Amino acid sequence: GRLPACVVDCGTGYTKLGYAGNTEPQFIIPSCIAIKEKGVDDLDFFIGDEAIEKPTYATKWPIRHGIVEDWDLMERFMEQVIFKYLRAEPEDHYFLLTEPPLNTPENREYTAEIMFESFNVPGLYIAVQAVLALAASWTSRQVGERTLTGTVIDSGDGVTHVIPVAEGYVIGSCIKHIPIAGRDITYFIQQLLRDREVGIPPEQSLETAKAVKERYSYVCPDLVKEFNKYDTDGSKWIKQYTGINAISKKEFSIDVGYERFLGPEIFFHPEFANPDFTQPISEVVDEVIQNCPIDVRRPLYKNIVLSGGSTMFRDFGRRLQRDLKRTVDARLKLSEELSGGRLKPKPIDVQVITHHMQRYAVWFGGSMLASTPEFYQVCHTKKDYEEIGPSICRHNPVFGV
Amino acid sequence: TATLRPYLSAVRATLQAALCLENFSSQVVERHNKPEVEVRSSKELLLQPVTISRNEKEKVLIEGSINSVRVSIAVKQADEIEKILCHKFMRFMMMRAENFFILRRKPVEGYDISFLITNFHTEQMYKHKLVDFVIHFMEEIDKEISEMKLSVNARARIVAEEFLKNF
Amino acid sequence: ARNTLSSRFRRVDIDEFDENKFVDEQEEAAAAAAEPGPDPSEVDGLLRQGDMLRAFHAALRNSPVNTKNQAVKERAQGVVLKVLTNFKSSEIEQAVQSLDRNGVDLLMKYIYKGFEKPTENSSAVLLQWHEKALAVGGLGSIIRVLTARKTV
Amino acid sequence: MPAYHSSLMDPDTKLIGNMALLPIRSQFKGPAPRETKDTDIVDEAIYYFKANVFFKNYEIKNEADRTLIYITLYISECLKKLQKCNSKSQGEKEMYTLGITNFPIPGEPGFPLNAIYAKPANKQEDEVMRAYLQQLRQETGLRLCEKVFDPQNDKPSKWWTCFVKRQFMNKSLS
Amino acid sequence: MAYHSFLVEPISCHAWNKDRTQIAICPNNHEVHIYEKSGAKWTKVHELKEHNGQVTGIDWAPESNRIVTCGTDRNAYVWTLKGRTWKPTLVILRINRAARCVRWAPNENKFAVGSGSRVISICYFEQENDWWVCKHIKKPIRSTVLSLDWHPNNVLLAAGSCDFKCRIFSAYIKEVEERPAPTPWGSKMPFGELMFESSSSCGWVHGVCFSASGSRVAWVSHDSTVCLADADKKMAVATLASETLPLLALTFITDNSLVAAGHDCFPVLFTYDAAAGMLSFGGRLDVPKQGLDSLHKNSVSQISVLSGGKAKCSQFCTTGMDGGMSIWDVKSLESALKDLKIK
Amino acid sequence: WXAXCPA
Amino acid sequence: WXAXCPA
Amino acid sequence: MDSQGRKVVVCDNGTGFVKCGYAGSNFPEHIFPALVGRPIIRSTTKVGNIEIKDLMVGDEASELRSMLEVNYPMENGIVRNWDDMKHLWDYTFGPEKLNIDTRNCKILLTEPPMNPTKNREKIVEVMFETYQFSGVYVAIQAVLTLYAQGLLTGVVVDSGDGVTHICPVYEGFSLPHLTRRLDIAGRDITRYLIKLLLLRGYAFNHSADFETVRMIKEKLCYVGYNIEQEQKLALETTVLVESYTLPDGRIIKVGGERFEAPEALFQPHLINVEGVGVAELLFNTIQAADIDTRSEFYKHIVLSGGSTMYPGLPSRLERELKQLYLERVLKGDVEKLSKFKIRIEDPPRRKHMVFLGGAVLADIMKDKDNFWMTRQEYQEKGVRVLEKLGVTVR
Ligand SMILES: Nc1ncnc2c1ncn2[C@@H]1O[C@H](COP(=O)(O)OP(=O)(O)O)[C@@H](O)[C@H]1O
Ligand SMILES: Nc1ncnc2c1ncn2[C@@H]1O[C@H](COP(=O)(O)OP(=O)(O)O)[C@@H](O)[C@H]1O
Ligand SMILES: [Mg+2]
Ligand SMILES: [Mg+2]
Repeated sequence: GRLPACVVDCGTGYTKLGYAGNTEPQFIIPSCIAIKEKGVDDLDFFIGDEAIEKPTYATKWPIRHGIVEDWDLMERFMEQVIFKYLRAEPEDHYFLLTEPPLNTPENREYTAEIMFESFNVPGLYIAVQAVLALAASWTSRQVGERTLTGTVIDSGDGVTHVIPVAEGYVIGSCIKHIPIAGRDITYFIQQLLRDREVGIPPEQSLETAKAVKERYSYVCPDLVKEFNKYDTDGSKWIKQYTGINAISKKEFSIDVGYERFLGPEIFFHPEFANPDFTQPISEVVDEVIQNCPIDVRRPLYKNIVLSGGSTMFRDFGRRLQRDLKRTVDARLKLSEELSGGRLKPKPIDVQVITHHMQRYAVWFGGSMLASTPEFYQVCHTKKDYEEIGPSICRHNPVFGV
Repeated sequence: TATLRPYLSAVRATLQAALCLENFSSQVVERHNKPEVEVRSSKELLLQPVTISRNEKEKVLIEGSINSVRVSIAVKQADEIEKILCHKFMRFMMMRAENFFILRRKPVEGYDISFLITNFHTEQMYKHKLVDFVIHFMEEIDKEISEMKLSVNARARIVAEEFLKNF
Repeated sequence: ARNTLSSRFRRVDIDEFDENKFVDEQEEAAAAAAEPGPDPSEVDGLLRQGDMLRAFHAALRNSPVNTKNQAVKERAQGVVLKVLTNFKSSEIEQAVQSLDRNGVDLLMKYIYKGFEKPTENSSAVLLQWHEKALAVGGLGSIIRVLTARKTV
Repeated sequence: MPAYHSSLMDPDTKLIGNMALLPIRSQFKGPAPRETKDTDIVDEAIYYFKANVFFKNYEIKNEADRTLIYITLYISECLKKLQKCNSKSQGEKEMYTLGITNFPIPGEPGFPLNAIYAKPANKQEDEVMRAYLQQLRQETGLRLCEKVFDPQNDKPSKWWTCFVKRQFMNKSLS
Repeated sequence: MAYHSFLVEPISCHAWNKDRTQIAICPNNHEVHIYEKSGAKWTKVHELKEHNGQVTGIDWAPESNRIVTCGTDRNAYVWTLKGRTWKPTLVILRINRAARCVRWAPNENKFAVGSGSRVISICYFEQENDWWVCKHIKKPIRSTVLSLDWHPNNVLLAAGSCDFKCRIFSAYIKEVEERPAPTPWGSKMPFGELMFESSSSCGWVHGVCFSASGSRVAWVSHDSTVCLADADKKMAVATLASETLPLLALTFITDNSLVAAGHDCFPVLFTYDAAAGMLSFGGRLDVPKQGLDSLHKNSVSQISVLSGGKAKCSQFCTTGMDGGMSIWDVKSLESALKDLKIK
Repeated sequence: WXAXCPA
Repeated sequence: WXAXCPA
Repeated sequence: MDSQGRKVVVCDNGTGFVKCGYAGSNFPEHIFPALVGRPIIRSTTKVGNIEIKDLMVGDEASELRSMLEVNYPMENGIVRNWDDMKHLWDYTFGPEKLNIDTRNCKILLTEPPMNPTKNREKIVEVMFETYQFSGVYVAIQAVLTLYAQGLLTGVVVDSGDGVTHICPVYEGFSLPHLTRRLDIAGRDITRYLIKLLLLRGYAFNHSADFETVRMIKEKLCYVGYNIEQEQKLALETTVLVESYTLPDGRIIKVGGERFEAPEALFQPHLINVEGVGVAELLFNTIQAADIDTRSEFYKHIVLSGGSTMYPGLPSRLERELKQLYLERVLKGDVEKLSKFKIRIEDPPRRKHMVFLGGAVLADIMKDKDNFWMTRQEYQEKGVRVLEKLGVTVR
């Protein structure tokens, strides 16, 4: 009968597939591709979970900071996503893809140049990732009490973004884009352990750092006070992680210490990893909002939506909601002093919510969308491509003209 | 359908004639410095176009100027499978036009590829080597297509065997 | 972002109605009466008897460069281009060497015009002509085709 | 956010060069006045050591920061020698020998921060500097040995010898 | 036949002092770098930094020791050496587009700037305000001006343009000089009078130089056609169409012979015989070097006369896009080429 | 500024 | 307006 | 220098660059940026050769910004940090620049229009107490832009680093009800050029790297006469792509970021600014004026400041105005446009006209006593000395 649309959120770490109308994706696979190490030999490849285990194949990660770097592989990564996993005849199903805000236009052009010419799709919509994550939260919210106005923090593996949304419209010229994400946290734990805990095989340092990050890590109120708690009372704060070697099948054990709070700290002290960035995320959010119009500053502080897998850290919003309320209650205090102290202005109600769906938040906002009829109007079309060309998909809301 | 040695000998001579260039500030906008062959605001600074051709299909067009040259080229496309492979090849050569400094991101209408050579390339790059790239292009492009036509045909056999073998 | 004011004033182009545009000059004396060019009967009667080298100079003696009309130019091109195509490949160096400088330049002008619209075998010949005229006239002959403001 | 700076500076605190000749609680002898409080410029720099070696930008607000930066650079010299020690008694003997060593001072080569440090102009101020630092180089080492060594085994801890490769920014007193 | 590569990028313009002890190049930027000749070496002594744009013309007045510059920023600056540093002095050109050439006058009381504004600006000094005010000559011209040279009378001016012509104008400024003496070019020489306009209308005029006598002027074009007008012979023009790439600059070494250089990457010589009334190719000057076969590995844009003036020159300089400056010795070429003759 | 804009 | 004042 | 030998000084005290000099000067003595830099330690940089003071200022800071945390005291014409602004004035009056004695000199200053009053009162409070200048005057940036041009009638356009203001004058009669300010200038462009370079992967987050992008802007960026023609060049060719080498040796490449960044002066919505550009604002300022004065404003549009030095700005400005004249005045009559007389004074010395005009008004009024404001007057009256200028303060 009438067929639903295909939805694909190709992220740095993990890739989210499925068809519209559904609540959770049909597949969630790493954004990896295993190749051998002319003719039909370019088809000897595997992607996803079928790529890690392959011994005689080389695993490649074609996506960095949300952008694609090798379109020779991503054109092979997408022809298994369609013909193996989804099993879709692309000439029938429309498509919804996702980009980060700072995706170059030439990457949007080569995307559409691939889908429309190679795969011959009849439609395509390249949406912004974190914007779809806000529509998902509104379903958790009461019906009718939907807050169209909200701020979004979407941090995954590649890059972190702060995107305000006011009355449904995206304030694109105030977006910020922090390059710190779950890959920088992982390589920082992968560093601390190489210095202290030798005995981790080099092939299993990454596997060991994600495991520490996902399980043991957390967020601290103050940094230097945690170092003392780990030193003065070490039995309570130092955990232990037993792994398994893949060659000898013998166990290896380590002690998990300062890397429990030091990884996530780079959200707030990003000069730990990247010296080209110093501002915390608690301050990036204040500049995003204070650069927005004066009327939608209060509703944006009151709905700050954490999305992405690298916001699952324990006590992430509790500190962000606290670093802001310090910053917001002072600014109002200073104005009250310069004016003359005659009016005590109303305080601002900061609120940082962390909604139930994070591993497939962006996909869900793409499935709700694609299941509408409005999607089939804004979708660029095969006809429009033949006439106007691949520059039909050149523009994004982050810029004008 | 004439011969290849004289064709490249004519083109090579016309190019040396047209890469006699110098810097030139604009006289329609305050302090711009554009290639006049592209903007075409000052007719006096535009030399004549001259064409070279082995035949109806293959040809070259050198649109010169005081500070720019434009070298459009038409390649021979006997069959449809060669029209495709040449169209894609230029797209993948234009996409890297920031690395081919003498290249246009789109071709002139009626032609398959177009170069653009400013007075800053001759000052920086070796003028006589840029010509040798245009000439080397025009005699290798025919070989690099048939090598793909033969590579498509070889792939089509394996895709047939890997289906019929299972019967 | 986006703007919400009328931005239609930036679409009209005022530079079209300009007074500083360049104006090249033409021969006033030729606008009334054009140069007759090489008459076909002159060259043709010399082609019937096979006197190519003299039909050659007859076509380069007359040339409607000063004429603003394009048909007489086109008729003139078809005449000389008819002549060059009928030559014997061994006789071309014999003919090119006879010409003075100012005829070699006018020849190379007509050569780069034959490449615009070729017949089946109009261009394998003109490439041989191009080799000889270049051996005599050098690159400076071509430059007087590019810089030439008055077409043949 | 910014790194951890020194809170102890007060206008009554003397200046040597462009550093802060701050009080120190030590049995060693030098130009440093003796402190009564339970916190000093040393106990601070040892509190803030593990955290300040991860930062990559440090803004010098006052002169006491120039005294903290020195210690934080010398603590990375203690740990290079202490990780090789098998007993605290062996460390106290190695921490003595290191403080006696005449490291560079503000003004001469070897010192990594010659630009943002003020050399001594007169010779008397030179002799005070070389004896103030040597009073820090000795009480710092003496106080690390209480912390580095796990009393269960009386041998160095992996929680301190992991910071051997972490210089302050990337500087070193050598 | 020297070759000192000052840099790898072009040299838009150059000028020598009186002693030929110092040189002022523009290394393809907004700066003028003054180099001094220390023995067999070259050392930089000064750097002039006032332009908001690239420089296209420099001239050095030998007596006053006052350098003048013109650049794409629609500016000019007259520099005076006060103590150890050069200080500029402002200029009012009143041009809406960029400048392309500048030449000091013989008597050093004025200079002329040729611009893309379809004008020429005759500049003189004004101590009332310390400015250099300018007057315009834009009656026949219709496009950019590329080169200029002054007549020895300190009044008449030649100008090569992209209008395919080499006009000659009268740059008479009443406030600073008296009316001139007559000339074979004409008696009626008020300010802004077209004395002689060439006939050829094909190719851009790149270079222009007056003869030491003042009665002969030659001009080079992109049509590979050198030319020469003689006033004694009723302003008749003699061409010599070349069979190589064009030339970009010329100069009279004598009253009869010239030296040109350009895109062929070497100098050549041209001989004039007023008896016959034509020019003749005096052969390539520099011997083919034992791809390019010369010292200048790119084009040449400016040629200048160091020693002997235009009356009879012993050394001339070439300055090119290859970041090079080659001094030539005329008699050494006479000796090294026994066939070569300089008339 | 004090109100509106920063300065 | 058309002349005088805007409207 | 006046009759009494007292040097007469002119300081612009701009938001991005200071322009200090003496009266009658045809150039300025020193032109240096208005920044103050304190030392800092960074792991990437290693230098121990040059002494770094605790307070570096001006050219010796911007040159050594790699080892500094620079900070601009002034923003959008308004002064934020006085303690860093006095350290700049000292450098401006000290042995490194204008080694003068303040107690025996006269000073002329400038403030932009429709600024707060406490920013003017606090400057005068500082010149008579801290430096104790003998005579002070606070001029209008517009009127000075005319003195240098030699005029009495002309609409001024003065765009700098923080402020872009428009002030019409007619025969010396101020019309402050027509003064307008656009909130866009060379600093709001320099931010937009970073936000564009971020797409290519180049990150300039630090305070020192802000200056590095200014130099990238001053060199490459320009204005497009017809923005459609420029977009064809960037889509069809790759000639706009230039290269800039940074102090750390890393090379970058800049293309369509050259005409897109300064287009925010004419399409200001690209930086989240609601309103109209410098052309449609200059045309609407004139159309507010009295109908008889409009004819002489079009003839005497005067530019100034260093944000008007984008290659192609006056030509672009002449174009957009004639499009509006055709569309709203003439209602679409191309034939009448030939009679429309417009002249945009774009002299290449328009970078410093607010200073040159201050040299001109000082040399004209150096030797008068009813013009300046004396230390004695400030001791007696206080900030009410400004009533000589007509500024109502108490
Ligand atoms: N409980 C957890 N705590 C912290 N991080 C987690 C947790 N669970 C998953 N993650 C991280 O989420 C990251 C992926 O985020 P996601 O946005 O879903 O994909 P992508 O980053 O590719 O868009 C992984 O790098 C993973 O380590
Ligand atoms: N060549 C140039 N092109 C574009 N802008 C320039 C150029 N040179 C300087 N500028 C700009 O001029 C501004 C300074 O203008 P000015 O009015 O002199 O100072 P202020 O803004 O402090 O009043 C700087 O912000 C700088 O960005
Ligand atoms: Mg994601
Ligand atoms: Mg200003």
